Amino acid sequence: IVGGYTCGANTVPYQVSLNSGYHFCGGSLINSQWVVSAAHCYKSGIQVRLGEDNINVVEGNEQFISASKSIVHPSYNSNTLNNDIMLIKLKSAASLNSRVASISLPTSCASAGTQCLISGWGNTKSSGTSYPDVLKCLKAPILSDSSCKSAYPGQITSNMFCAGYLEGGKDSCQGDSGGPVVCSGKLQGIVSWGSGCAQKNKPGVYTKVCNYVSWIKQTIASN
Ligand SMILES: NCc1cccc(-n2cccc2)c1
Ligand SMILES: [Ca+2]
Repeated sequence: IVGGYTCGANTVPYQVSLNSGYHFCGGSLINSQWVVSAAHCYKSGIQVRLGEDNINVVEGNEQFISASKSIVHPSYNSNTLNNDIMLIKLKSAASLNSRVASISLPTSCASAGTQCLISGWGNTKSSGTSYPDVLKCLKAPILSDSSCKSAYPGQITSNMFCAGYLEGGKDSCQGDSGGPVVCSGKLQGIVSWGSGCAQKNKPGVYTKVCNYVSWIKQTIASN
């Protein structure tokens, strides 16, 4: 997250870190057994880390649970990033508490202008590279479809939305992918892509989670 703030330990209790020897992507806990992330984050051998603040130090609220399976969306295209969503099942259920909690799925799609909280452990600089160890947060609005399309001609599908600031300065970034965009207490987005970070006229692009609720629920119901 570029241009954000330190969230505070365990203030974003549905945020998980995906670890394969190291943090590589975020995710969102949606019930005790399942995490939502980005399909472009798929790999084998994922360990889900819950209850994290400083991802380099054991601080006492973590739960580390290996994935028993990953399910990438049936229509994910890694060239266009259309349908950039996957589900990850935990080998055992998380212990839910005030610091490890699931985020409800939306009932309807959020509108442009709605305020959202975007979070992750990604790079904090537009130019060059500095990772944070503690979780970062950014409040940002959803942008109109028309401005998202004008920002990225030929590349915004009906499964994507933009959020952030056309002026630049404040955006998600590398290492935040797969993490949450929460608006009015529901998961509306997944950190997906953009062109650099925090550049003028290049806001972040997010998977539109409200399009996937019926796939999510029916996949969980049979896996
Ligand atoms: N600024 C949005 C965004 C989201 C997620 C990743 C990236 N990114 C990856 C490499 C460089 C930037 C950007
Ligand atoms: Ca930790």
